[PDB]
Amino acid sequence: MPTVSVKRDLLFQALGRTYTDEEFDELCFEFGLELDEITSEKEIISKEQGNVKAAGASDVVLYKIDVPANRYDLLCLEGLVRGLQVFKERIKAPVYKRVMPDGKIQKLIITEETAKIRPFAVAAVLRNIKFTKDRYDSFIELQEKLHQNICRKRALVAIGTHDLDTLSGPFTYTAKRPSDIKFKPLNKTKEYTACELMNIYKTDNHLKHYLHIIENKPLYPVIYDSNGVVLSMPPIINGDHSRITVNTRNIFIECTGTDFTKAKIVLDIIVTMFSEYCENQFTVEAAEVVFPNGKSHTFPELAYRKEMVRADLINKKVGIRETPENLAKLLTRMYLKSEVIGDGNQIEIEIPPTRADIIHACDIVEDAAIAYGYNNIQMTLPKTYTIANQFPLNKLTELLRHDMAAAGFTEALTFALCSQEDIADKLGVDISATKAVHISNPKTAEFQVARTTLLPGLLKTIAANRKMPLPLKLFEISDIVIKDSNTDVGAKNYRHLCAVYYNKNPGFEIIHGLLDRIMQLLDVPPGEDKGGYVIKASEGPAFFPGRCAEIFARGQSVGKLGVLHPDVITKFELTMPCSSLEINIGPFL
Amino acid sequence: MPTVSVKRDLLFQALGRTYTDEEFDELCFEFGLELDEITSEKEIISKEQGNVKAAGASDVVLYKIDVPANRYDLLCLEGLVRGLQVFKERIKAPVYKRVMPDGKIQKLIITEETAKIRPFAVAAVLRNIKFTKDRYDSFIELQEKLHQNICRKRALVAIGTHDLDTLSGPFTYTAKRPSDIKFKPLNKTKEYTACELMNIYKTDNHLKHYLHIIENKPLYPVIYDSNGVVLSMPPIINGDHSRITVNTRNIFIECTGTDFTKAKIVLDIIVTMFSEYCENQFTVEAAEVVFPNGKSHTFPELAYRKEMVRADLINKKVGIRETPENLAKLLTRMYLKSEVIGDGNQIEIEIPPTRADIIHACDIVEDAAIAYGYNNIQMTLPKTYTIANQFPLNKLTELLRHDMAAAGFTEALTFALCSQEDIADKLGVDISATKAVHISNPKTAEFQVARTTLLPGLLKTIAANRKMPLPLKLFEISDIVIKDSNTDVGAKNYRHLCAVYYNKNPGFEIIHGLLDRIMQLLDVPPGEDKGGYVIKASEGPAFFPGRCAEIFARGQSVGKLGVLHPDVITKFELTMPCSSLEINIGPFL
Amino acid sequence: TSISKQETELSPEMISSGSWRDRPFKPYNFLAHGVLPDSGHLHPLLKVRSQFRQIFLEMGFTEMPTDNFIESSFWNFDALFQPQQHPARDQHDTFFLRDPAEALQLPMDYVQRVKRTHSQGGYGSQGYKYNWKLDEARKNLLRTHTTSASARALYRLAQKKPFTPVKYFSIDRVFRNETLDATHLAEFHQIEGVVADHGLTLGHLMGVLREFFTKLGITQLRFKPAYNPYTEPSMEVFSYHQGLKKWVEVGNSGVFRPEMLLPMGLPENVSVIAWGLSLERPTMIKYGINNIRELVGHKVNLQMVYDSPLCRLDAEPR
Amino acid sequence: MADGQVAELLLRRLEASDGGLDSAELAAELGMEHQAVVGAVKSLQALGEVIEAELRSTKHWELTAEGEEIAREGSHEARVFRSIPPEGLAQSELMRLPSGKVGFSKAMSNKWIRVDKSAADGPRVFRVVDSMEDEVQRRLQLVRGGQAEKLGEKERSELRKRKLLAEVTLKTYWVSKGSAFSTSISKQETELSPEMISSGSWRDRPFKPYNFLAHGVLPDSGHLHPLLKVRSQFRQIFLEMGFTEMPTDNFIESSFWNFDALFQPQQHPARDQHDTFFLRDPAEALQLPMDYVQRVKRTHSQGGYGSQGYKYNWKLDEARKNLLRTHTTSASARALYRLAQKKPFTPVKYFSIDRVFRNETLDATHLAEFHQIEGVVADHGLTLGHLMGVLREFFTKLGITQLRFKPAYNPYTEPSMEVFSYHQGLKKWVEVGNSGVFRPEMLLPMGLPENVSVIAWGLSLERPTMIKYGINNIRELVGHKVNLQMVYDSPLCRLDAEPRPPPTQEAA
Ligand SMILES: N[C@@H](Cc1ccccc1)C(=O)O
Ligand SMILES: N[C@@H](Cc1ccccc1)C(=O)O
Repeated sequence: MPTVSVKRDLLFQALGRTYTDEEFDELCFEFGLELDEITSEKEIISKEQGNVKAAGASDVVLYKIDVPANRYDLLCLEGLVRGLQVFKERIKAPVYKRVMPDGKIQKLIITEETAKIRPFAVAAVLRNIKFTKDRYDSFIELQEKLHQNICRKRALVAIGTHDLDTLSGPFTYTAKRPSDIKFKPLNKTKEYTACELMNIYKTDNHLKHYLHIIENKPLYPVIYDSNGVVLSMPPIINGDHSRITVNTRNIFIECTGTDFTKAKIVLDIIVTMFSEYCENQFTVEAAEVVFPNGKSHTFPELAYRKEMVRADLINKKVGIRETPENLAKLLTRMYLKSEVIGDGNQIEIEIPPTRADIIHACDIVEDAAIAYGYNNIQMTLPKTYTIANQFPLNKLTELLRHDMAAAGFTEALTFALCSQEDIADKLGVDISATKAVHISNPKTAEFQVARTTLLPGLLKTIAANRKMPLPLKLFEISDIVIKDSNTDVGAKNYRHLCAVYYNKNPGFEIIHGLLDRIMQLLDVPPGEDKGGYVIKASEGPAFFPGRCAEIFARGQSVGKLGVLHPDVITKFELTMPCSSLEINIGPFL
Repeated sequence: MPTVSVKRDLLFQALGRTYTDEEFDELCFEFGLELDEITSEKEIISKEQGNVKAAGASDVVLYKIDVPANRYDLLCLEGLVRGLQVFKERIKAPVYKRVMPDGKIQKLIITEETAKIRPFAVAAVLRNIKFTKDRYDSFIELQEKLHQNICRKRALVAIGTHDLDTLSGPFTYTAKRPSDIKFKPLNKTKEYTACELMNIYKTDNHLKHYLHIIENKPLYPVIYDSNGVVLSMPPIINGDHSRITVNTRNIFIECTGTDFTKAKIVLDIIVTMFSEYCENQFTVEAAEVVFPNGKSHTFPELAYRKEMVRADLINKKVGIRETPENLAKLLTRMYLKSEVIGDGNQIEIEIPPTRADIIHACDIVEDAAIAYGYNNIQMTLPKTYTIANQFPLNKLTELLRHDMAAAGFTEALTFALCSQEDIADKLGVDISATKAVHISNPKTAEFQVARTTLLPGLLKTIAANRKMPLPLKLFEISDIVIKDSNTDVGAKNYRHLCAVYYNKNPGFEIIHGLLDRIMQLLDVPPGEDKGGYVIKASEGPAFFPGRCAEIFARGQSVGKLGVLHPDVITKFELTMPCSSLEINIGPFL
Repeated sequence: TSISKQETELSPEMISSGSWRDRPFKPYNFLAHGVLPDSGHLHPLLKVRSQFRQIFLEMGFTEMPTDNFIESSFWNFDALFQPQQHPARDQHDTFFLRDPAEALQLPMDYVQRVKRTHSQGGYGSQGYKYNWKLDEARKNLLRTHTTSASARALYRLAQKKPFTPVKYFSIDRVFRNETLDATHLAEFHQIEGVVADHGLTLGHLMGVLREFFTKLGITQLRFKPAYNPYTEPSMEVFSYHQGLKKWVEVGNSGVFRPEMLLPMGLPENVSVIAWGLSLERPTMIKYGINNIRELVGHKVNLQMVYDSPLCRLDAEPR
Repeated sequence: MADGQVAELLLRRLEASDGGLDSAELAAELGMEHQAVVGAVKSLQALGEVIEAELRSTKHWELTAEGEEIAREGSHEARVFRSIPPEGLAQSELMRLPSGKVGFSKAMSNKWIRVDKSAADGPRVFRVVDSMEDEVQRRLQLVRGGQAEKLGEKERSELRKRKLLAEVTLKTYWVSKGSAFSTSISKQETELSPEMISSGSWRDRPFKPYNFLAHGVLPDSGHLHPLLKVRSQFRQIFLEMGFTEMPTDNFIESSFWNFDALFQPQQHPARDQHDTFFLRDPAEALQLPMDYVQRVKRTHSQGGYGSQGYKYNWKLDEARKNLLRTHTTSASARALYRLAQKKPFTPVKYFSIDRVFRNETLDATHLAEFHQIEGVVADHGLTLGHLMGVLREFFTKLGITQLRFKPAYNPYTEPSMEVFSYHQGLKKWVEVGNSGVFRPEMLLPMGLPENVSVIAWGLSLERPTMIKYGINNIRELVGHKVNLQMVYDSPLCRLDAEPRPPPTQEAA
């Protein structure tokens, strides 16, 4: 859920109106956005770090707007204002054209040492930007916004903005040994080496992540220029020499990474977003990127796709019956400049490079409906008769639940995850003989394995309810996982009905009687000479010897009936003795 | 459910084939009939006299066929054979025409003394019937069959068949004082008076009914002739002079009654049925009936209606898509002679006087489908989506039921009817203060009144389960009726949840606790303030003093909580004491 | 013997400090019914009613109310185009009330239209051509069948601004003065389902029936023609059984005649089909029974109730 | 000294008397009223069956405070009739005084006077007739003549509610001697043995009367967990809406079905170690629909079916990664794929309520595993409006009408919408559910026809249960830390989970 903070007064000024805290909260809703909150850093630093009451330009009235992780052209104020502006037809949607410069055909060359750490990269420049205190921060913000978001913390794509007036001549993208590049990084006193920064950063709260999470290979990405100046070391930090500040006139933007198209997009977003501030408004100065391939492609490629969709489709899909001429109007307000094609049947839609989310015909429908306003769509009810059916298992379960309750027991809600010791050690068995499934890199200890039985959880429940009266009679009918070599995934769930008797004395006879009831309920006759069930004394490492049995029915072992062994009852920090029961109700269907 | 017995060998001979006891049981099914049972005359009495082995016509096997109280043309063998015969297109359906005789235009005159006891009557004759041992009995049987059936025990219509060779000259239908007509009745030794037979019959097992159930007015119907001979006294008995026997050649049939059309039909059935045995086969000799009106109408009026149905209708209604030409074929086999009308759209149907059941367009559809064979109709499923909804009350009930069970109680199934003493005297109250509803002319004593409480039945249940363990904990959540001056019918049902505790000691505290649970379940807080409920000690003629309370909630009296009074517990033949509870769950919705 | 003075069940103190160890106690008869835990109980017949109620809900049917053990003869009979000559409106078959003899309020307009078509005909029919006495319809009684409830339901429906298709059902008690018996009783439960839409066919009635009896676990379905005063075509559905080793009637159904519906005010383009059966029959077999009075009534053998199992683990793969 | 003191004294008296005794007379003979003697007689009955008592009563007719006035100065209607000349009497002033006002309403409902609006002086009142006879008054005028009987039941009837007189009934008690009679009073007789019933010994003793104040003994009923009691209700709503229950027996899902199958890109954040619990043991799926997988891999990277894919490289080794089902949507993917294989396509309605597992140590109720219910409809030409329509019907059987939809985003839905509801108490539009319309790049590769479209929606069993049983935090009953006592007490959240439940009174 990408959030975008914006100076209110500015936002309003940007639009050309003043909004009530409702009027805007409404406009947000109307456009799929959400006005999450209205506060300021007077609430930020004032809530988790001592109390630095620093307010001179921090404590303000800014809106905390939530935006769909889908729309990228909405990660900065420039974008939200542009979007909402066209959405309410208060402005015509701007066109983004990339132009050729006057000889200074800036170029960035990719080498061979590249393809294996950050395969490709792309760049472009935007001439004479009239920056501002805010415009600057917005430009930097957007950069961060789509970095640790759409780029997956720079992992795939990394963007670098440079002050073109502080370097010149063809730039080079390549990779050299770590300890083979001196550098004067953004906020660093001296001038260090790549092999040197890497570890001096393992302590940097911000970059502590980005680095190793991406580099520790035989080469490191780097960008040079004619002079031999180091532009930046792509994923980690940029050069302080080419740093960009409020007074920068020309910006050279470069994007390197493992995912071509994404980078290609990130560029377009950045450049298309801020070209609103270039002298030659909404223009991006081409740039020539030369691949190891030896070929030269121009960037950014402000892609303008032109797919076609039939009007009847939009209607038949959304659930509205508007005319093609009006449908076009809708789509337009959404940035997708549409125009009806003569026979008022088909609508020609122009997909701007800003809305890179439109990838299928249906995506147009989305925008179409959003423009039309969801709540203006008449609710209709699908007229197809279908007979409902419960899932055999669950039906039975639902029944047993009602009788367990009739039989005086109380249903619980055990978690499905826990610690190995819960389903092994504490029960007198090694985690190697449980057939249990193991969770990778589990947060807590109680996230190691997935239930193999309901007995643990049930006990643990008693443990937390010591405050409860004389005999506790718990039960639960849920699933337990097991490894199964014969299932597409590797594991299988089983429906166990598990109950427990907690009292001064274990109710092993009353628990034995529960099983008898259950069987009686399932119409399963006692004895085997009729395909029924029987109790055959047996031994269990979790049951006090000689007070443990096995349940057999419909030609197989169903469960274990018995009195919990003093060891398990203490290892689960309990007082009284305990009688349990756990049958797999599966075979009884 | 009219049943028709037929000599098997005869039936088969009649048809022109021999059938398996399955082959025929099948044919029956196929035609809406049912072969109820197969026995002999000996077996038929082999239980009403012990086993007085009656040999003779008990050697013959006869089928006991069940026929729809709708089809009248199927009350005799002649009819069933004719019907099935055409149904299997093994024979063309016969036409019934009424003809003029040779001068002997028999006539029956109705008088004024008529209209007020048996308003109208109608008659007709059938020339030269070739009777038979069987044909005769069948003719008499049919007479009885449609008498105490479609005529409602002669109440509306009464039929009389006479041997026209034993009387002559114009007949008269009228009414004279009871003690004003000598007569020589069917099976009577001498010659009695009307005023005399009436009471000498109050002892006749057979006519014991018909008589008074219809006559005791200032006049009695009677039918004379030229000679002055008495034909019969319509509803009760016919004249022995004009009796009809196996050797009769000409029959004069007369039908008198209160319901014109029905009589008119009964005639048609009789005459149309047996004209199969007249010399001039399937012909009925006209008869002139003259009304008090002075006008003369000819009978019987073998009505032949000709309605028209759009083949599309039959298809769209039955659920089949056969062609009009074939649809007609179907209908025909069913007696309804049909023919397509040029533009293969409409079908002209001729309704025979035999099928008087056809009264609406839909009745044609029935026959059409039956002819087509139900099981040849493809099963389709109505495609209209509908969201299901339970009835508020019942939903709640279903829930409480599940919790009463959870609370260890057992649900019963009390009857809704009983004896007054069950809901009054045995509870210490007069049947005049129960608001109970009373049943008219109840068979047993336990069919006098309808429940006013569930307590009685519940106790009565305990009474029958003395054999059951220590404490009995019963409950039921059903309806009880009460008179309500504000309901279209006069009474209203109420949903009471009623429970009882039967044990060495009454569980008045545990019953009190049940009510508390129940309220807790219904989320109803206790105390007079919190808009909840209150137990206010009170007095009840069914509860042991000082161990009785009243339940108040949602601004009204809900029920009575208390310990049954020793009197009621003994008057219901019980041993131990008892604690009850009965709340009207209605207000809790 | 030596160390043989066995103990009873384990103890919270033995579990406290090693005591349970060797203080020898191994006696437990592993072949005994154990102690059935005391448990609450729901009546078998109602456990079944529950299952039916569900089937209906899963099939999109709405539950219509039946709070009225006492119905006026009009609604129980006349309204369903049930003539007054019929042998089922006799004192020897029905329970007519003695106290609230005549009802109070009656839908006179609707009643007029009934009286009419009942005797003179109309709506395309030729009535029964008899004289309809209102004093008769006024006679109160004990609902003889849930069909009356449907009559009510349909009439109400007929009054809705624009017509709207529906699916109603109801499982209620119904009084009959038949014959104090061992096979059948005086009062039992009868379930009824009704569908009202445009252009429903006999086949639909069949189709629905198949779907219904399937959720009841029945496939051997065969239909047979029949008669009901209130249904254009009427059919009884049958299933094969081993018990009587041959076909058995498991339900009666039909297609309400228009002389029943039209006078209520329903549109001519609407047609309604319905079917019904008794809650008793299906239990007195799918649980094997000899005497009905064994589970319905005060003479019920409670022990049988305590033991009655999941009378819903039925329409499952038994 | 009120019951117990006047009791042991009313017993003395009965002892000294010849049978008969009145709670009035003997209360007149005493220095005590009748709210003491009678107030006590109550105790002398509770205390077993000591003394018999018969509630006799006197019934006479009195006149009202109001009606005593009428009784002498005439009724209110007659009052006003005479007060209004023929010259008219502006009804303005007439009703500018209560005494009149009333009488005007009845001189009207008598046809004694009528109105008009034909004189600038606003409406006016003129007498209709000229013959006046004050029945009301001349009827009371005699009821107080000790003649309160010469009047019809049809008359005093109406007169009664008119507050023009009331009936007085003086209740007298005739306490006799019963059986248990004895001044010993040793109510040590606690209950009622089966013996006493067959004998009669309940008559020869006093039984300690019951204290109907204290609550009774709640029986040991079994219990069903609140969250599941709710799961049940949802399950039902779905069935009543024609939905079939799809199976979910698989806490462990292969990454393919959970993410890829749903056209949720591989490099999606949601399939990160911080977001989803992956597996250490069956870390690799032992099998999967390679054909279907191929069609996925394809459209996923190169596109097709009308889409332009995500233009990235789809690694199969990734999809092979096993995990803990993060959402029930995977179950639907399965279900739909299966459906896509049916000979001819057949429309359906599926639903399923099963627990999912998310790693997040996230805010809100800290639950790494919670239940999620999902409903899906697949037919021909379903529209966003249908999705809406179904949603309205669903949330209605949940008792909610304040429904408003909002645009949203789900990787696997062409249009997607979140649906909200305005909360009364907690005034503010809260959410309530997320839904969408599965993208064709999800469906088409499964093999479903292009003319078929499927819509779906979902929510958590937890959120609503919190606002139905009424709570704020759920880790209060979801887990081993659950407060069992809260379960024992959890009420029917069924009738109180759809119909309108009553909230505690508001006394001021
Ligand atoms: N229970 C009803 C159901 C039904 C209605 C209408 C016609 C047929 C059947 C009956 O037995 O008739
Ligand atoms: N699975 C989502 C709901 C959803 C599923 C599929 C499509 C749209 C919405 C949830 O449980 O919240």
